[PDB]
Amino acid sequence: NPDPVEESKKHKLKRLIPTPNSYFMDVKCPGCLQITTLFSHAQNVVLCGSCNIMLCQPTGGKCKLTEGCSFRKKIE
Amino acid sequence: RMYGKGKGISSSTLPYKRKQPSWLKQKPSEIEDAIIKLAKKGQTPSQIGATLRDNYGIPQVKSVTGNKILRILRAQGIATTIPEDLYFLIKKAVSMRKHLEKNKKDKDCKFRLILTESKIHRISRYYKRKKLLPSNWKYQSSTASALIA
Amino acid sequence: GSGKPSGLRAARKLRIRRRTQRWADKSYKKSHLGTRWKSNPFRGSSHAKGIVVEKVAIEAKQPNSAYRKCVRVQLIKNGKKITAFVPGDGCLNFIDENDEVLVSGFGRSGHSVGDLPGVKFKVVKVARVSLLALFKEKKEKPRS
Amino acid sequence: VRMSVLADCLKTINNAEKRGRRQVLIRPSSKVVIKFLQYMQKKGYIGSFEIVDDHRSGKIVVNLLGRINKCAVISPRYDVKLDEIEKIITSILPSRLFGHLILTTPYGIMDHEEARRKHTGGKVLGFFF
RNA sequence: CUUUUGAUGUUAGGGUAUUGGCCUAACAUGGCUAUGACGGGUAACGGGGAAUUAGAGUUCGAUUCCGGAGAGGGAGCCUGA
RNA sequence: ACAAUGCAAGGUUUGUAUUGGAAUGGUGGGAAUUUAAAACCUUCCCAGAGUAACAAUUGGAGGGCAAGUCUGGUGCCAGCAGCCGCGGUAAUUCCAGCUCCAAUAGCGUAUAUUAAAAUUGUUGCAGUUAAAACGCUCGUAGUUGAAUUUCAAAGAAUCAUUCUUUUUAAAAUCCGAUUUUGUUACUUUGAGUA
RNA sequence: AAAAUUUUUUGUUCUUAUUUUGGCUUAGUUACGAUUAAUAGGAGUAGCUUGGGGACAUUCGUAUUCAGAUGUCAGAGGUGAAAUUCUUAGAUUUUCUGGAGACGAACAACUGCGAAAGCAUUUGUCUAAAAUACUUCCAUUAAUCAAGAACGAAAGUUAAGGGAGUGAAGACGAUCAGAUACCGUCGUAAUCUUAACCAUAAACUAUGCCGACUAGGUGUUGGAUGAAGUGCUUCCUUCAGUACCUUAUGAGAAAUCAAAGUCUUUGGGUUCU
RNA sequence: UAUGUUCGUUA
Repeated sequence: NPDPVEESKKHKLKRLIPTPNSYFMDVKCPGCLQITTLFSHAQNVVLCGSCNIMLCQPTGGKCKLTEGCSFRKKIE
Repeated sequence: RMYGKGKGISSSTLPYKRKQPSWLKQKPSEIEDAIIKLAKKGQTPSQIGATLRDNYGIPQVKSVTGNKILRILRAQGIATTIPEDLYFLIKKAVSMRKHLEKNKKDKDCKFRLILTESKIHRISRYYKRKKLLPSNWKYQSSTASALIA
Repeated sequence: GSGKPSGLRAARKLRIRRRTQRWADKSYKKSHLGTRWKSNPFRGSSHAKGIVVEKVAIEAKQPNSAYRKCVRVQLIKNGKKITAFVPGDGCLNFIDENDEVLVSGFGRSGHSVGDLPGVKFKVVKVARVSLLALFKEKKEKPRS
Repeated sequence: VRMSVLADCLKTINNAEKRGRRQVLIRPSSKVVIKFLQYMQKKGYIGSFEIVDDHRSGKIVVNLLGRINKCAVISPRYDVKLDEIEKIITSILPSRLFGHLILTTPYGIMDHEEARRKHTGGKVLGFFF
């Protein structure tokens, strides 16, 4: 039964309805309280707005991010 | 895959949401100005979209504004006479020829140069079938080195 | 696909392919080469009239053991020398050394028949009298 | 290169039906394959099919009833006049009592019988039986 | 391949029953071709048709009718609508 | 062709050599007629059939392939045989007789051609090993090429379905109503077809 | 800017102008006007990504051999057994030094890369490719292709260089009835480098390329996602390779084949034979 | 892991 399949999320990309695995998130460095947007699977180096600090190193996937920070999904 | 083997289904899949993301409170009255500034500072549209996605958090320019980036870049007259991929293929062929004029024994480089020149000719035929290239465009292999412009 | 073009505008390719490839079977080539006219002695005729030059006993194949009676015939139409088998038991005696003879094919076109090698023709009548009416019974008049 | 979307659709239908899997997914949907499927439906050979209409020339999921022996495309789409319908039928269809040869005609996709009853033969699409 | 020896076209004329490189003068360099030009072979007059055909096909058509061509081989010409 | 006895089968039925009378052409002669004249055809009158001598042949009998392990002769010879094969003493295959089979006023043979032949394959072949994937890649002609632009509902009629009719955007014609809206392929009808 | 209408100066005829419309330039108004973004393609970006992909330079290793030295003294090589061969002028053997050319073991695999041929010591430079990840760009740019083109083992040819080892030819020694062979000793060309040719191999998975579908398991190579013993290490999912095993109410003449299947229920595209 | 050839034709 392929219409009401529910565990297509674990499926490979371009499943029954193709849908990107990436997303966007906001980052709050503790003691920094900065507001800026970040892309999952980011491809280049990125900096903060309030106080410049390295945030995530671009890798072949979801980046390494930092040892701290509170990062929250931007999904609605 | 045009040459060689390997399907390589790696790609980017757009979301079902064709509209601008709801969480984006930013306005399209200056996204095009941003890409215009990027192009003036000197960036090809392929990487303009990427730096827009990463450093500005505004994915799918087509969703933020109802128009695509090369289209609006043309609408401002910015777009170069030679398109993205044709220019990149020309640059790669030029680099290969420069390597080959020193290493005459690189048979593999010669084979790859033939392949990339074939791709150049196919793409050129397409682009001048569209009005996107003057009808006399030819890609002389002698003059390609400076043709990059 | 099936190894052949199938598109609705591939008729030329199919036609040239068939035209070239039909030269590959023996029958089409044999019946369509211009060689056949100058090759066979009958020049495409079913029968021919010749002059008997000599009579020869021809050895049969290995599995068999016989002396087939044949006649060397000079055709009067072109002058070629052929060898014609003489069917019948005593039919060799019924044909002398300088008679006009009528010959036909041996039934396998230009191929040899039976244990008799290199013979493609058979005598059907000598001195305008049928060998058949001469041998199997003397219903007809004797040799002239 | 897929060339014919309908050929893919029908080969997938036939393979799934041979396995008897009762439900099949055809990825590259099209209006032609939709009309073919609903003509098969009208003739009673498949059940309720449903098109998952995403933004990418969407997919189709059809319910099989174990009710089809062979569905196939005919490539190329030979243009057939009304006169040689019988000549095509006696060679393709397994009997002159059941099975349908699907025609694309100036009046839309239809089987041989109703194309004959409505005149105006057309181009051959495929068959199923 | 064709093009001096008309090949392709323009202009003018001659010629014709009439159009036309049909021919002449000048001029331009054209025209056809792998969708097979130019050649070679045909034991090739073409068609209506014939045989064999389940359907496709394959083979034949000198020969009743139609069209063409010829009167031993070429060429020329009178009369005449 | 037909009728009676013998013989065979069988519950006084069929086939079956003797008889012995009918019928009829082929044939000849005359005529009508036919025909430019004549001939043929058709029709009418005379004779005219019992071994109805008014006498059917051609090619076969190992298999393919219908029909002989019948009798003589020859004896790896002569010969037959499209192919497989037969022939050295028991030859079902040669040469003969008898018988039988086949088609029949027809029956063989040669060559060509069609089907057979899906062994030229569009329908519709094959390509690891039977013949057959170019050493490999690029590549022009050629062949082929993703999805997308206007979708349903209501009624009369056969039996339970099927079948026929109308509208529902927009722009130019008609004072709530009257009317045209790419090109081709393709397909349908025609026209004109000795 | 012109036409249609009218009136009209004016003794066979000479002004003119009036209103409506087809075309030029000018403020504003239209719902003013651009289909997706293909498990098609191409381009891009990213990764203490991958790889025996290629070229050039450079480095190392023993072995073999040459030369020199070294110590000793009768044999040493080689074979089925021998002999040819070397050997008191010291062979073989031991140790050391220097040179030379070739090769690159063991690791090394039903592993990796490459279009195929093919590619394996280090390091550097140059160059290319592929996979993966991508809410990056273009938007049909594609598939297969007669002609044509690039590359194409080995051998072979040409010209320089190189020349250790092996060694088509050749010469011996054997074996044998013979032995021009197989075996042994030697040995020319060749093998290696550079620059040109040649264009062929059982150049083979004897299986053209692209696309779709059809099944389980064991692996393994390269990415990516998620999860956990100790920042480290394993498992899960997934993509792309690459094999193997089982199964076929799939195929086939069978051997066999996950393609050689989805073929008399015969047609996805295409080239060659 | 020394050497060790040949068997007329037909049925």
